[PDB]
Amino acid sequence: PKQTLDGNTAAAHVAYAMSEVATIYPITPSSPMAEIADEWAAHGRKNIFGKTLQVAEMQSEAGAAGAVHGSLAAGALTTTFTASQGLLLMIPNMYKIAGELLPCVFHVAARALSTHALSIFGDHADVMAARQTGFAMLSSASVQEVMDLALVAHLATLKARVPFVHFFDGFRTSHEVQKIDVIEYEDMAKLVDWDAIRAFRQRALNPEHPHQRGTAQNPDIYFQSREAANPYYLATPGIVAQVMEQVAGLTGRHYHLFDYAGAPDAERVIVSMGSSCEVIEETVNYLVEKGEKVGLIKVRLFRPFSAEHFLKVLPASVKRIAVLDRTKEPGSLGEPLYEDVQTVLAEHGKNILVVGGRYGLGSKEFNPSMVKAVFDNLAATTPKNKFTVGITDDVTHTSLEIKEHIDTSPKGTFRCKFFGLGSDGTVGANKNSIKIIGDHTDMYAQGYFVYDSKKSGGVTISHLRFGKQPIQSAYLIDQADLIACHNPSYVGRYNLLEGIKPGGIFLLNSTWSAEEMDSRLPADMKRTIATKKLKFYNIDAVKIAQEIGLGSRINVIMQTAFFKIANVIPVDEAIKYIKDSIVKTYGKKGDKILNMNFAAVDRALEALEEIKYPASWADAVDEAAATVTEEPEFIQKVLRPINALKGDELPVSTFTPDGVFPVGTTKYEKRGIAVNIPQWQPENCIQCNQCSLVCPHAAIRPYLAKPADLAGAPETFVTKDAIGKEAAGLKFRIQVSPLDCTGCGNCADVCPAKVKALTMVPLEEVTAVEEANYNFAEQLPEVKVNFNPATVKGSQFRQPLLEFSGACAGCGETPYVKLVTQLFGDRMIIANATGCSSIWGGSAPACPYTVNRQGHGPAWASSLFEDNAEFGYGMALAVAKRQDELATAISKALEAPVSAAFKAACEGWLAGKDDADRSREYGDRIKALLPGEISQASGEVKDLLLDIDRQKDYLTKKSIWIIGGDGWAYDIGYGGLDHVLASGANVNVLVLDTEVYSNTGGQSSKATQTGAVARFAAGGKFTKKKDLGLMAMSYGYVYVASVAMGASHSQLMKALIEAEKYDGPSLIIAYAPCINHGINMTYSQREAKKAVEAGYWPLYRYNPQLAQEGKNPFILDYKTPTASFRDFLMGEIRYTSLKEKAEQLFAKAEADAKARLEQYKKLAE
Amino acid sequence: SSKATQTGAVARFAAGGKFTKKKDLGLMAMSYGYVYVASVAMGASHSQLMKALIEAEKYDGPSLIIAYAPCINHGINMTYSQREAKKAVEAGYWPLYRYNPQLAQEGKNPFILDYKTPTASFRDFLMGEIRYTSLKEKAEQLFAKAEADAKARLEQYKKLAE
Ligand SMILES: CC(=O)c1sc(CCOP(=O)(O)OP(=O)(O)O)c(C)[n+]1Cc1cnc(C)nc1N
Ligand code: SF4
Ligand code: SF4
Ligand code: SF4
Ligand code: SF4
Ligand SMILES: [Mg+2]
Repeated sequence: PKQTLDGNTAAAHVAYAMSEVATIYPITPSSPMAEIADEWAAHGRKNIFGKTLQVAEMQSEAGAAGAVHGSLAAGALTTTFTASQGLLLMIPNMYKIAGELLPCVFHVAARALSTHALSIFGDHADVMAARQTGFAMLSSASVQEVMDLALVAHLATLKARVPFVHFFDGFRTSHEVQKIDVIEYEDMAKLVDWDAIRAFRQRALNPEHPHQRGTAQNPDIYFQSREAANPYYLATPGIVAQVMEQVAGLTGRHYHLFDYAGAPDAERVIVSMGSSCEVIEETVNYLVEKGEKVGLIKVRLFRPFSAEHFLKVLPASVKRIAVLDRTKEPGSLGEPLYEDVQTVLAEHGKNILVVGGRYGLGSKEFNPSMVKAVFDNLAATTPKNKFTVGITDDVTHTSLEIKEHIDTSPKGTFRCKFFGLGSDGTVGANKNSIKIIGDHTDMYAQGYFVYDSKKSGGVTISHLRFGKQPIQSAYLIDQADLIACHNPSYVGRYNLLEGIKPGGIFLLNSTWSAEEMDSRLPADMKRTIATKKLKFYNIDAVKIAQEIGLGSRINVIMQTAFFKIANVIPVDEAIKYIKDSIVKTYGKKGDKILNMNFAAVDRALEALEEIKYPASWADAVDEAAATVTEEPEFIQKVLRPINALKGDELPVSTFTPDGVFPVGTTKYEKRGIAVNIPQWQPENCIQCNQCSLVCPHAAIRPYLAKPADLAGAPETFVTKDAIGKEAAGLKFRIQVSPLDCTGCGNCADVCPAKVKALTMVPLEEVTAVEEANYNFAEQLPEVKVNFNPATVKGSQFRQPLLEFSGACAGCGETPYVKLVTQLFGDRMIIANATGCSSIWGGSAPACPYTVNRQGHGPAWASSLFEDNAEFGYGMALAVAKRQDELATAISKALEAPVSAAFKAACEGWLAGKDDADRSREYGDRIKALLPGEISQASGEVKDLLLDIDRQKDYLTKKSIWIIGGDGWAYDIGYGGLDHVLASGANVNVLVLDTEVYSNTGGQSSKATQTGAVARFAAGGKFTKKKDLGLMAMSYGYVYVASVAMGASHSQLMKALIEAEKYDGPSLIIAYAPCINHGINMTYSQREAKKAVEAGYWPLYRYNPQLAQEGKNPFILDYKTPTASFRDFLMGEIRYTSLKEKAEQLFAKAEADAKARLEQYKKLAE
Repeated sequence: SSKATQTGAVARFAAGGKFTKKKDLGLMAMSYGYVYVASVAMGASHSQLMKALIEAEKYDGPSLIIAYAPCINHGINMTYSQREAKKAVEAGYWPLYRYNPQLAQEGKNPFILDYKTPTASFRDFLMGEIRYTSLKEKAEQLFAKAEADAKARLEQYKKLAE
């Protein structure tokens, strides 16, 4: 049958049928494969063995690989899904699985490796790093090929005993939705070699016929024993060929080890692998029809590389070959596939000029215009070798010139682009539209979706194609027949109408009438609309959703408008499929919600109005651009073009060679995505600064100013007298940043005043006013205040050094980290684990960490997911070494002819170099005397002072902070975190516990509580939450504290300050509410208060320093809970979706909270 | 050196002796509550080892057995290898306990301390193995911390048994 799937689902479909066990661990973009396999097991889908697949989630990809090996050695057919850094951790086990000849299939959504920077996007870097493990490697070029070749891999591995890596391009294929022929499980089982499966069972470890495997061998037999597996590899190519013939007879689709396409007398041939083959074949068809003698060799079975099967498909007329590799091996003579082609042709004396290139690293676009550029390079007198395609390399001059733009799309293919907002329903609707057309027409359908790094309010661009011929266009849409914009704010911001065909369709969602079109649309846009004679349609979907009662959901409304004008299918048939899909989507909803979505379809059809524009629009002239502000070179040359969706145009000379970026760049974004912003009521405000404390984006802060500094203030900058003996004679004001606020509503909820001093007002009504207010507050001079930073009110007067990140609205993680920068940000270094905290904390080109007026701020670095603790541990050793080098140079200065005041500060620094305040005090004393002391010296004395001046950046003691998520701390990095805590080094570990893998969509973890439902835990987690804090207490010298900002502000302040001052390891586990819980982010702070008050989350502090003072180290900060336990669980969707078996799990959760509280009461006694 | 190496023991990668104390693997495994944990030493009690092995296999769940294994790297006469394990337990150097999760389901305390009162001298045991005598100024400072930590660990296991 025909279904619309993506590469991930197509792979999991085959993997589920052929496997008994599947040990998995989540990593983008391979995690959808394991997610859908777990759901099928939860609903009881049977494999070819009549059982449900057993899915086991491990602590890391290393643990998964070991489990695969053990499951295979004990007699169970097992598979797994991984990619990129996860595949690297499996490489050691892959050598064993290949060495022991165990049948196995790894499904890999090939993704770039983290080098100078992280990239979750697709290339072959990960697969190439395992090409020497002895695994076979099979490449799929399309979603249909993922379906077919996954079956080829699972069938061949049983026959050959050689394990297979079946890999496909990350995102470009794993997330591309296509209508494909799906193979039925019953048809697969008729092709399985059951004799081979039974033979695999006999090789299993069993006490009734025991054997020994994995021995240790001396030099006398090791070489021979390694060569004893040679026959199995020699026969593997022929086995895959015969298996490919089996699939061919079943499906009719013919695969070979290497496939050829193009002119039979071709002289220029490209050899490639993966999704690029689709783009190349599409281009080859276009060029061959135009008479060019070109061809393409698709590599399916990369390892073992069969010279016989490659030369069999190489036409004898080939004179020049260009090999394209989707990876980069720096310093290597060539990339892997290029070296193989060059080798095999040399071994057979073929006089063929071979040239290699690189393309598509990290999902770089690779379109037919580039393919012709590769072909044109073969036609030059001297073809450029070791080239790149898709970039402008103006440094090393390896890039090929994209001369002209060609359109190789087959005639009759429809092409659409959809500009949407984050989570507004656009992407989901397009997925539904593809399923509609694919299920009800003979047309092939394709969908690809471009997402943003910003988690909320980001831009999404959908690329859809439909045609009567198979869709090989594995690239973004170049010439669109229809363009839809679901957010009027994009009008004038992005080049929406780029490349639209003459006479195409432009669909806009806006409240603007035909007359307002003259004043609202920019001149360049009006010129394109008129010159290209576009059919311009408009619809006020927001007005419709308000009148119907759907709120602001416009997904159904805009989808109806699309089918009405696209003319892809009969309009009447489209309306039926939409309403039929509405029943499938809103059938479980109430009867009132069902008829509302029906009214959306009906009202949308009558509200869609075509805009008849005057022909004079073609002559419209742009308005005079304002005087541009002098921005930094990085902002002007890098950040602006990237945010303008033009980053692909930046040449190589734009970037640093080591992936280093400046700090404090998010303050230049000013996205202004909030629907509502807080308005401050000066008369109700008690000056508590809690609103600045809980803001997940630092968009609201208190400002102090002497009355003289308020001279040129606007009339709306209303202030009040400052409360407190420290701020006597000063003015006070709580000011919000309108363009940086997210509209989450946490600050309005936390305001404890009698009358609410913060009320959510719409942005557009107060945007002009609040902009001038914030611009004035930012230009206020620094104000020296003596408020105690240990209090909540006093701490918020310090400048936040973490601002305007890409975290979601109301995120529960960023308020913790923001507070740390306000206390110790002047002198801290951050080692941040991979995860959400690294995504909003370090996504190029914007950096949310900033500096104060002196230019000092946190230095931020992220290594890998599993090594974050040891990453920061190494930093501590180096910083200690850098302070040791300085202390040696200062001690030599004591014996030098220097000022007596200089010696006093130097001796004072040496005595207190390990104290934060004393080192800053005497360190700043040394800094003040340095410029004059150098001027008064000469000769060797000047050189001794110049060496101290070179190291003055290490006078102030540093504070190492290791920040990471619960998935890092509880699972993959726990072994490393355990080691760093036991060492006793002066490090501070901050665990942002969201109880899930938040970034990758919310998968199960050891931090997940009993009964909680998340991805990889469809039926709920049975085992209880692992107590990380209890294990760290077993050392006795590790400071452990459990905090929750929403529950107690004072308890969080005490634990953080005690943890930082403790000369030893400190562990802070903070509860961070997240959108993956399924709650209203408006009450994120309130949800943390209910969690502690109901006994769900404990608050304690384990102070080893109290043990040295003869006191009890364990202090329970909240002993008696007052709220109901079951009532807190029912307030979050992550527990209500389980409801049945839920009542059995809820009882275990309540009993564990009483036993955990009773366990803490015994330790406190 | 390992995390299992005790305080003051001299081994490769620990020329000056290991400062941090031995990681308590059994204590962390008991935090789950459903993991069977037992600490045994054959030279000390033949009957105690028999009970832990049979209880561990029959337990329908995870079991962790930490067994003291004398080694030539300790620097002892291997003729008294069994005797060295007896002297280790009798001096409070190695604990003998059994944490049975099945006892928790029966309303009883899961932790059973199999050796409550040590009878041998703790400092005297260290001088009988080469891996501790090779440190010999600062060595006497490390032995006092090791002996104080061993007494605090025994008082902790007596509190867990109640
Ligand atoms: C970014 C990326 O590739 C992420 S973020 C993440 C889990 C984050 O969950 P955590 O609880 O630790 O933090 P949180 O997001 O704040 O909830 C994974 C598994 N990955 C994939 C992954 C897998 N394995 C390895 C070695 N590296 C990475 N980056
Ligand atoms: S509404 Fe949310 S983002 Fe806006 S200022 Fe308040 S807390 Fe910050
Ligand atoms: S939370 Fe309310 S009372 Fe407190 S500073 Fe903010 S606006 Fe004023
Ligand atoms: S932790 Fe949750 S709320 Fe915060 S940015 Fe990540 S997904 Fe969004
Ligand atoms: S005594 Fe010998 S065999 Fe036994 S653990 Fe020590 S080195 Fe290994
Ligand atoms: Mg998390």
